[PDB]
Amino acid sequence: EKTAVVIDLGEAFTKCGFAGETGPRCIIPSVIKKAGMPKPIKVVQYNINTEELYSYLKEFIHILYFRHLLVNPRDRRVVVIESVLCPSHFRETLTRVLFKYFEVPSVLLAPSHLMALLTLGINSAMVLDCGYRESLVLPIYEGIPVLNCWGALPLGGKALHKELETQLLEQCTVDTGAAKEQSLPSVMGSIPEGVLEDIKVRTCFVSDLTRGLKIQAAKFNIDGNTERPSPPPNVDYPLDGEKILHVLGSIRDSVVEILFEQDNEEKSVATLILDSLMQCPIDTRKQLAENLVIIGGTSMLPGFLHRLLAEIRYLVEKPKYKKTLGTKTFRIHTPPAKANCVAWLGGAIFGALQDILGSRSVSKEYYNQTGRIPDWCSL
Amino acid sequence: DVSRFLRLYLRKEGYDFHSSSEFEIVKAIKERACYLSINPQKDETLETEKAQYYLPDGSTIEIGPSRFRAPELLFRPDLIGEESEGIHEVLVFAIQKSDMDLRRTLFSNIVLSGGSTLFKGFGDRLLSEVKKLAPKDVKIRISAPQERLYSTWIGGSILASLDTFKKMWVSKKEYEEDGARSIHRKTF
Amino acid sequence: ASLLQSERVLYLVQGEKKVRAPLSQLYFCRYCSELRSLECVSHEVDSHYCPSCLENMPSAEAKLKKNRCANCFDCPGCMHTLSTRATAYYLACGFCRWTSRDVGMADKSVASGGWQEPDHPHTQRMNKLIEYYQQLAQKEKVERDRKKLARRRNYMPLAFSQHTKEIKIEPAQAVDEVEPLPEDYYTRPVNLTEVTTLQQRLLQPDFQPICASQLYPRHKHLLIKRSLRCRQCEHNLSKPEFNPTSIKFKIQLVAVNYIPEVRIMSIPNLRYMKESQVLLTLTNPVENLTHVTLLECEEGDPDDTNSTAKVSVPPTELVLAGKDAAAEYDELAEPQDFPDDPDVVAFRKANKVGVFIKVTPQREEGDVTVCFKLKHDFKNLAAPIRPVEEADPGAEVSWLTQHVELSLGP
Amino acid sequence: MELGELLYNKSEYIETASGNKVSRQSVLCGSQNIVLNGKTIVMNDCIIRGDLANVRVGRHCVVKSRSVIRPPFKKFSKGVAFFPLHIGDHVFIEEDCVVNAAQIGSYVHVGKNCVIGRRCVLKDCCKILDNTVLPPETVVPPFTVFSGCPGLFSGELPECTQELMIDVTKSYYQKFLPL
Ligand SMILES: Nc1ncnc2c1ncn2[C@@H]1O[C@H](COP(=O)(O)OP(=O)(O)O)[C@@H](O)[C@H]1O
Ligand SMILES: Nc1ncnc2c1ncn2[C@@H]1O[C@H](COP(=O)(O)OP(=O)(O)O)[C@@H](O)[C@H]1O
Ligand SMILES: [Zn+2]
Ligand SMILES: [Zn+2]
Ligand SMILES: [Zn+2]
Repeated sequence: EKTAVVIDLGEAFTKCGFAGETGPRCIIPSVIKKAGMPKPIKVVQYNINTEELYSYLKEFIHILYFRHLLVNPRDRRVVVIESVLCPSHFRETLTRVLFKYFEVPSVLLAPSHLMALLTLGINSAMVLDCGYRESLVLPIYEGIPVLNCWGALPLGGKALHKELETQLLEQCTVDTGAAKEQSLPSVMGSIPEGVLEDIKVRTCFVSDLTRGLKIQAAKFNIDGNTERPSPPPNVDYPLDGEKILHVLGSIRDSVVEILFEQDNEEKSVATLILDSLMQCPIDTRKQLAENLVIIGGTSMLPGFLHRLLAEIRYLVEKPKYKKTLGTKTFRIHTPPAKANCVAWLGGAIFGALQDILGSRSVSKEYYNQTGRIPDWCSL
Repeated sequence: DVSRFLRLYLRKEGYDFHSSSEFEIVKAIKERACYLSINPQKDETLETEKAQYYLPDGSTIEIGPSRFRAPELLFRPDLIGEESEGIHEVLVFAIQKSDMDLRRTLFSNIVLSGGSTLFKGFGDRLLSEVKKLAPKDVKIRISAPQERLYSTWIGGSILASLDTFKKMWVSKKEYEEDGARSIHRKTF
Repeated sequence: ASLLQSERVLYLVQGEKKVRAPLSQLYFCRYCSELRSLECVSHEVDSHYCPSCLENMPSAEAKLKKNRCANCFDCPGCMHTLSTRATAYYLACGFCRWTSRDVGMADKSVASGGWQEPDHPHTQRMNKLIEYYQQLAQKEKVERDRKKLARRRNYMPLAFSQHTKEIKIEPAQAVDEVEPLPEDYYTRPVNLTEVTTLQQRLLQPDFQPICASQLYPRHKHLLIKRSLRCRQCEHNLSKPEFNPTSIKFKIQLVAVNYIPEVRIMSIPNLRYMKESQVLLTLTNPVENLTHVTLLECEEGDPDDTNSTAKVSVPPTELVLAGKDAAAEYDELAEPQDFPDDPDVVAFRKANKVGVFIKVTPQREEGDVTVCFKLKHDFKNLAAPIRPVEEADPGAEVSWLTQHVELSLGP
Repeated sequence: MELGELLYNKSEYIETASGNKVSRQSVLCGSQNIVLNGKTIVMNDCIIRGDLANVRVGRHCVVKSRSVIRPPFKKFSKGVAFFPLHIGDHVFIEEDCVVNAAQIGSYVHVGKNCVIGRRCVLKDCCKILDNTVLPPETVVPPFTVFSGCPGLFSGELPECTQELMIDVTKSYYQKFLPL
């Protein structure tokens, strides 16, 4: 047998490499540069025609299997990591591309949350997945994902990128280099997603709960006269060479707060753990609480894990969660690989198990015969 | 719970309804378009029409297989992973728990009430699911009224009108003197 | 290819998936009679090589070395192949002036041998987890095998004989409080030079560092030498074992090297009417062809069609002479002079014939597109023949129709 | 334009000798060391300096206007000297292009206003796109396209370059005639 390849198709970035390795070999933006198109189209797009999606995935998988990885597709197996409740037609297409065009031996559709649990070694743990599109949580108890007690909110990368763009356009101060030393607002109508992502990573950080709670009430201005903490210094960011955008200190520590803002509904990234944990079985409560896992690149943002764990323990004392989750000890697990590449590492650890892989995985001979991929929906 | 599970399957079709306001239109989608198949396995293998539903904003959504495999979780709650008996089971178990002499008459007089019986082909499925669990060659009549949603109130409206109701209710002065039990003891 | 706009006039492929591609990109399948696209054909892996120091590495060595060259390095700041400079060696880039001294890597006495990448921090924990799950997976295999052979036997679990060292990993300890964000981040100027961008962060995925001083230079990525193999046909084309510093094909096969290539020599007016002159060069030494067909009526995907090209011309026998010929060396009677065709045929040079197509532009608003079918006598040589030993009359008789789609500038 | 190469009428003033045509406008300071064996074209306002050079060009070589081919200086501890470059057979240098390259391979299409760095080797059957910067001491493999300010692998070329490029350079030469 040969070392099975692991792919993990995401909206922002795709993880790729081989099984039984310390981390992924290639990690790249999930896009393709088609002739005529100035900006490259995104390879994973939900709610489009199958033929157009088929062509994009055919183009992308080709780049992964030749330019990034150097190996024959037909020779060795595949371990496709994809999140639970991934759209039906997308997963059906992705398999149909691998089985028909590339003619792979067998694909294994592992849920990202159960794979993240294997990397630690613990059999039972709560898993939060703060991705690009949606920040999803799914309790895993001793190998069994509990779909009953699922939770998701659109407070990921996309929702954060959009919030940054909005704030920058309000307090817009750019030095074009054409008598634009004076503050010039909205010279460009929209900012490209590639720039916004680079600003987010380098400039913006996650504030402490004490400082963050003041920032929330400050921008609200709820019958108070200038009750904001002192912001960090303003950082100057180059746009397309000559144009120098002066990023305000307030924007850096306020952009993140949309994730941890209550917004009346009581629906934050913090609340989603406690909302799910309260809905879980009464016996499983204390085991899941003690074993928390924080995957996804959105949680890589500096000082996110401290704010989350703090915001949890504050929301615990709130009267809604005070009865059930009152006297619970919330402890976070530190996975071996980085927060972005926890999902991938599980699939590699699973891919190394040649004996179990072949049995669980769906063979091409079965797919060609039936034409029915197994899912958590009815058969 | 059927509205909650439909939201999950709608995300599996690729339409998110994250907001608490957006949960209300999932309840509207359920109430508008969700039919209970007599055989669930045959309808899954059959290619769906993907019937379009129109949202408040004006946008269209193709529901497809989520339409029929959402309200199925009433009759089979183990599928999602909820430890319960099921709607067909609780009806039969309630009759079987009662004395042997009454079982035949209780099967012969079943009444559907509430809004979560108005699902298209609910009576058709329940009749079939009850028959296989119930004893052979027993007459099973599931007598649904036309006003199932408003049946519970109409009953109270009739009960209230009767002169016997005058005796049944607890007066304000009675509650002050008797104590807390007054409401509980007069209930039945 | 690019200078002349090959991405204009396209040839169609037959099969499940229909594709419009330039003849330059397409390949002709000789085993059968059907040209197929780079998309349609299946791809293989032959050889790996470094783009800087062109060294053909074997497949086994690549797996050990993780598809990388040991000697060559790529800079982390910008993506370019580094160069060894002395004073006793330091690694430096030409485009950006990033040095190995900047991040604080010590200079090596030996040139290539000294340089290395640090070991992965969670490599020991990795192997322990694999071996735990490997032992645990092996138990499930034995359980699944024992269960399966019991079902195959169909003895209803008949007890003939008596039924029925452990590896235990310790699960990772959960920290009570994770390390808070350092108070430096509050009230400190952020230099965008010091912190690293996402692109250069993600190129080092094993321990993607925020600071630049931590970010080490990764080994240069090895490139691939593609070999094409079809569904119906077996072989198609391939490359030598010394693809480094070589432009030779072990088996040369391409649509331009069999099917007669069409090119628009002259472009007329685009104002509702014109007469366009197109050339039809042959590639084969001796053959015959014809551009008679008008692509039928609503058949063979003529949806792109936005004009009515007549091309009402009978077959014209053209031949290629693989030799350095002079300007009008000799005038052949039967090939050239006999079919004079002054209205139809524009000019007839060596391996060249100009043809006037009567297009009908401005049927839509703009972007004029013409569909026409081209026929050719394909000397397939499918049957066993050594230097054309067999007559190959039935092969030559075979008329292959390629649905061409020419797109005028507009 | 649509596969077919277009007409370009040259003026009377041009040095036509043994097939090799060289525009009189274009200075080539150092005529001794530079050598043009084949039927080469050098367009007006182009530079081929003899700064200790040995500039050998192809059979059907083409250099469009405002374009420079200068040899690079090798920073050697023994002796600092200008390395003699060798332009390959059937080489097409595009307009306004800068070339400080040592050993340019045969059957290559160098793009418009693209700066090739010092001591840069190019292997045969490659293509550099327009507005691109190849840094000093870089190599580009066959059947490749290098682009961007970094100057890195963008993709692969068509398989038939060796056969195709011949038609391009020879057609341009044949089509390029006096008025
Ligand atoms: N190392 C990092 N540091 C900070 N932010 C990151 C990092 N890596 C990714 N991100 C951000 O977090 C997101 C993570 O998305 P990812 O989990 O890769 O995608 P998906 O959820 O589709 O699998 C990215 O879109 C990016 O904005
Ligand atoms: N026409 C309908 N079709 C399907 N489901 C319906 C329909 N009308 C109501 N429902 C469901 O039943 C619910 C109404 O329950 P209801 O009968 O009011 O309960 P109760 O008896 O406690 O008052 C709605 O919220 C909806 O989920
Ligand atoms: Zn074939
Ligand atoms: Zn190398
Ligand atoms: Zn660099």
